[PDB]
Amino acid sequence: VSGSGVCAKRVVVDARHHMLGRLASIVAKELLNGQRVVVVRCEEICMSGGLVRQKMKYLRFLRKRMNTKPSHGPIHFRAPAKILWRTIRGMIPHKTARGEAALARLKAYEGVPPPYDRTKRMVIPDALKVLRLQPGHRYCLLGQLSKEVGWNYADTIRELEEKRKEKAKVSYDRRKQLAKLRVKAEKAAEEKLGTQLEILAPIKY
Amino acid sequence: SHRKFEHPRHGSLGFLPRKRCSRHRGKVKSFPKDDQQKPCHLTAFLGYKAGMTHIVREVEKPGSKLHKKETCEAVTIIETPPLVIVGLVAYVKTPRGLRTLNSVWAQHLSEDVRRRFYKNWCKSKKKAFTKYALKYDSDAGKKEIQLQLEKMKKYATIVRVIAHTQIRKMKGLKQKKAHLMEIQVNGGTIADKVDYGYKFFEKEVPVEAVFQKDEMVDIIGVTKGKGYEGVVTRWGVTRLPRKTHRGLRKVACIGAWHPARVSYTVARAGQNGYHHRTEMNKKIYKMGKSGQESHEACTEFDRTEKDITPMGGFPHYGVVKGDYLMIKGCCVGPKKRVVTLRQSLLKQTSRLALEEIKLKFIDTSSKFGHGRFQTTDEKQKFYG
Amino acid sequence: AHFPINASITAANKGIEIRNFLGEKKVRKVDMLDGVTILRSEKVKDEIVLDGNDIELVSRSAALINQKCHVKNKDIRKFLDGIYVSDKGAI
Amino acid sequence: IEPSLQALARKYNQEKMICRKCYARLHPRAVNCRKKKCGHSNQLRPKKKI
RNA sequence: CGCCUCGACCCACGUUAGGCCCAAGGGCCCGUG
RNA sequence: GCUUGUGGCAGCCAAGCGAUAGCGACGUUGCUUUUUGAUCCUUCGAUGUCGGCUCUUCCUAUCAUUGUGAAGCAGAAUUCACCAAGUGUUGGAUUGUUCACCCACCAAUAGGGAACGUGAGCUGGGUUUAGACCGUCGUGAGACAGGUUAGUUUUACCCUACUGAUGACAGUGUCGCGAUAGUAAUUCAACCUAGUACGAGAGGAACCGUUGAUUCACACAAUUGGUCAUCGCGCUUGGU
RNA sequence: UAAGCAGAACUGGCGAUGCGGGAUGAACCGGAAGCCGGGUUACGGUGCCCAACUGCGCGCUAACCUAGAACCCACAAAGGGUGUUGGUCGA
Ligand SMILES: [K+]
Ligand SMILES: [K+]
Ligand SMILES: [K+]
Ligand SMILES: [K+]
Ligand SMILES: [K+]
Ligand SMILES: [K+]
Ligand SMILES: [K+]
Ligand SMILES: [K+]
Ligand SMILES: [K+]
Ligand SMILES: [Mg+2]
Ligand SMILES: [Mg+2]
Ligand SMILES: [Mg+2]
Ligand SMILES: [Mg+2]
Ligand SMILES: [Mg+2]
Ligand SMILES: [Mg+2]
Ligand SMILES: [Mg+2]
Ligand SMILES: [Mg+2]
Ligand SMILES: [Mg+2]
Ligand SMILES: [Mg+2]
Ligand SMILES: [Mg+2]
Ligand SMILES: [Mg+2]
Ligand SMILES: [Mg+2]
Ligand SMILES: [Mg+2]
Ligand SMILES: [Mg+2]
Ligand SMILES: [Mg+2]
Ligand SMILES: [Mg+2]
Ligand SMILES: [Mg+2]
Ligand SMILES: [Mg+2]
Ligand SMILES: [Mg+2]
Ligand SMILES: [Mg+2]
Ligand SMILES: [Mg+2]
Ligand SMILES: [Mg+2]
Ligand SMILES: [Mg+2]
Ligand SMILES: [Mg+2]
Ligand SMILES: [Mg+2]
Ligand SMILES: [Mg+2]
Ligand SMILES: [Mg+2]
Ligand SMILES: [Mg+2]
Ligand SMILES: [Mg+2]
Ligand SMILES: [Zn+2]
Repeated sequence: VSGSGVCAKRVVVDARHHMLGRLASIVAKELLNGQRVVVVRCEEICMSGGLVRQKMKYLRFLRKRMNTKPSHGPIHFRAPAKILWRTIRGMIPHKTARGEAALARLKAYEGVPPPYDRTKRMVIPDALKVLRLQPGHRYCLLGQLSKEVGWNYADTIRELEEKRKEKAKVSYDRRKQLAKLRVKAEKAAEEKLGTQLEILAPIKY
Repeated sequence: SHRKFEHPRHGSLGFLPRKRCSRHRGKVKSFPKDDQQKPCHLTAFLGYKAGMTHIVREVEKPGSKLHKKETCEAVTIIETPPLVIVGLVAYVKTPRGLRTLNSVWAQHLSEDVRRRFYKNWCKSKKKAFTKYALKYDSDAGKKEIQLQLEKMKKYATIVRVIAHTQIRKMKGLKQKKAHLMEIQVNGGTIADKVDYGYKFFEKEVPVEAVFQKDEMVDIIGVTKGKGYEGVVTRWGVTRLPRKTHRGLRKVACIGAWHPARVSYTVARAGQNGYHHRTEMNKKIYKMGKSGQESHEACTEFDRTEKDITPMGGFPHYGVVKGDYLMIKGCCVGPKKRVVTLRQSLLKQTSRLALEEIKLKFIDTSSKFGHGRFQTTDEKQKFYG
Repeated sequence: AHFPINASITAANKGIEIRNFLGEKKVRKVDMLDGVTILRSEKVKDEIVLDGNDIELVSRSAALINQKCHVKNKDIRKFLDGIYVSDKGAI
Repeated sequence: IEPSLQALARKYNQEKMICRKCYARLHPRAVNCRKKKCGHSNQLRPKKKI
């Protein structure tokens, strides 16, 4: 796996319904290559194996702790965005200055906070669950695992996300009216300059 | 190898680290859950520990050997004059937790509370809130105040009042700097809370608006400091034999060869006392209201005219002239220490919770010795 | 066998109150699941009849009643007291 | 208890099979145990009667 | 909250045993000095 | 450290006992490293060798306590098994013990690891220097893994770890948020249930409720108790 | 009984030896070497750490035991399963 090569200012990835370790693998390569990646909706990342297998995996991780000073030992983050942050860190040479810089280019969020609610959010085809998992096999959502092990901001995330989807639904209705107006405009402008646009006919889709 | 005999460990690991508190005034770490059906009310109060005395009462408790018999009980007196509301603070929800939305302050703030904003009040020009007070004079300024309040009603999910004590009423405290705290309003809708807290600006809220007799409350404060202390007193470990070379007031083994480190669970010497503590389920036996018969230490069975203050004053405190609470048992901290009183976080559906207290006698003998008189009048009539 | 089980329907249909099971002082309360009705039957001595539209919800409510009346710490081959489904059908 | 109601109560307390490994209580027509810890054993015996 | 010494162009929710589709493999932009 | 014969623990078959409630011979498969051996890899310009006291963590092959399944489970009691290491597992006589064995209490008095945890923590009763008895052995000097009695226990101010204490990090102060880390409560009794369920009888439960207590933790000093150089007051010896 | 035990036969190796792989390691696999440029391989690999496919193709597996996943090598047995998938011999 190499980088995207798309050389933008920052790519915003909609993490919903992606496989956690396959998403973290691609993002880690992007960060190591110099790209800034913003991951939103980390509460809806999917992990293969249902809730039960994933929950006991975290409980075994929660067992690990420095016997003589626990505040020194492993830090067990409960939020979905910090869980994904730590999964990515495991795939990065983070004790070197290069990996330190790579991990500083990653931003992870639960829900879609501003300004990314009004930007374009992409998907990773080879991390999507619909292309990665057989339809009958078990899986769980990151927010469900996080809620089971101590995360307490699932309700505020859900309430904010409903408000965001209402605003986006209204913006979608407005965009559909402007699209119908556009199609009428290109129809009327088609005849008004009918002769000039003959070269565009064979490549019209 | 395993230890030869079992005994439980000395001290609790749940109060770690045993350090000095970072604050002096006790802090509410969790307010009661808001029930929007109930009327708007405050959930906490500030008071000052005056002293201890003992009361006698007849117990009504079926099934107990104390039933219909009198008991002697030690009580703590907390002087609680009314608080002044001087502001409002709003909180909105956020994926990172609660966040302060905005705050609105009253036009008039006493110099006692304004001293809280200064390290050296008498060397300064005392400019705090001098320009903020100008919003209440113009008309554009009043528009901002109303706009801030309307923002509170629309966006806030938690509304808290900013209140301060009238610390100069207790002369024996010898302090002019008031104590300031945020108190949550726990009734009604958000618009109800904002309207309720705004009508209280520059107004005195008495202790009876917050608590009632025979209620279980939680007391928050900082315990008495004791400085550097050894393991025997700080943690309660046992002394070593008299024969012990280099002293006997230590822990003998502070760990095994492996792990090759000292653990956080082993008792060590350090700071003892001056810790933040939240103590719950303290019953209110009496509410002494200034200017009423309930302020006196006379009961229905004892008609002797006497005040709550013991003969010669409360030792190291002074005379209680303001409103006060009588509370069963002991209370955190020394005398004069500011204490935070909070409503119970859980439902008090219990016999001890629901018991009705009827006092038979209040001791007002001097606590500075083996006092034997209840009043100065009785002492002078005895000696001629 | 010895202690007559006393059942009381709380709402019009929603609740049942079991007391004196094996002569105990505990009160067993079972709330019928959504859409399920219960009636202390007539024409039969000690029958309760549960009614509803969903087979899983009616059968689960009968399971709740039976499982709250388990004999503890005794030989249940001898102490056969309980509330047991006697007939399941679709009216 | 009337004999007819006795038969009803024995349908749940008595007419059962017991796993000889994990002691699980099984329906009378069971041939294998329902439990993973005993490996779904076929070594079953009837529940003993009073 | 108070007090002042290198065109970096692009906002749907949701579902894949379903909503013409069958990838932005698109669209927009004097894209021209 | 390797090994696991021996030690300990767990299985498979089923002749029998009373086939598989509970057991289980003749055979046979394993696991473990708190036994003891076997080895001699590390350490001989030295890693302080027994035991106990103190203190903290850890395991589970669970003794009690929570929830259950089984019985040759009527009740009461007991036994087998499961999920379970959250909380407990004590005061003493003899002995240097470890191990043991008795007394007593208890819900119960389970088993173990951490350089056979822990000596710059103690102690020094035992082992094991030099003094000295006895028995046996030796011609003798002397020996004994046999008994007996007397026999100096050093240093931390360094680094880390741990416990607390200040503190910079683009003005200053007040009020806040809360990622993360820690964490805690525990067991028993009395009364009612009830001399009831059960049982031929003898015997004999429990839930709910109520009232207490144990172990632990965190505070506090109204009262009781303790503490004196209040050198506060009094008395008093000798001197001056 | 066994042992990273103790002792022999043939050859190689380490000791005396770097270098690539086996995460790590005297001995295992590859391969032995002056200072360099370019090309290609061995062993071993191609989701990220990590250079190289989330490559093309068929099955099997679902682990509510920490499913499983690189010679030496870092273990597992007798015995079981109406889990599931292939077969064989019969009524
Ligand atoms: K020990
Ligand atoms: K104490
Ligand atoms: K002691
Ligand atoms: K400021
Ligand atoms: K063995
Ligand atoms: K040596
Ligand atoms: K001597
Ligand atoms: K917590
Ligand atoms: K098979
Ligand atoms: Mg690569
Ligand atoms: Mg936590
Ligand atoms: Mg033990
Ligand atoms: Mg809090
Ligand atoms: Mg000494
Ligand atoms: Mg006093
Ligand atoms: Mg019984
Ligand atoms: Mg053996
Ligand atoms: Mg045998
Ligand atoms: Mg040496
Ligand atoms: Mg040493
Ligand atoms: Mg040394
Ligand atoms: Mg177990
Ligand atoms: Mg335990
Ligand atoms: Mg050992
Ligand atoms: Mg040792
Ligand atoms: Mg020493
Ligand atoms: Mg020692
Ligand atoms: Mg030492
Ligand atoms: Mg000695
Ligand atoms: Mg000697
Ligand atoms: Mg001789
Ligand atoms: Mg001696
Ligand atoms: Mg009878
Ligand atoms: Mg040599
Ligand atoms: Mg060499
Ligand atoms: Mg080359
Ligand atoms: Mg693939
Ligand atoms: Mg390896
Ligand atoms: Mg097999
Ligand atoms: Zn079974």
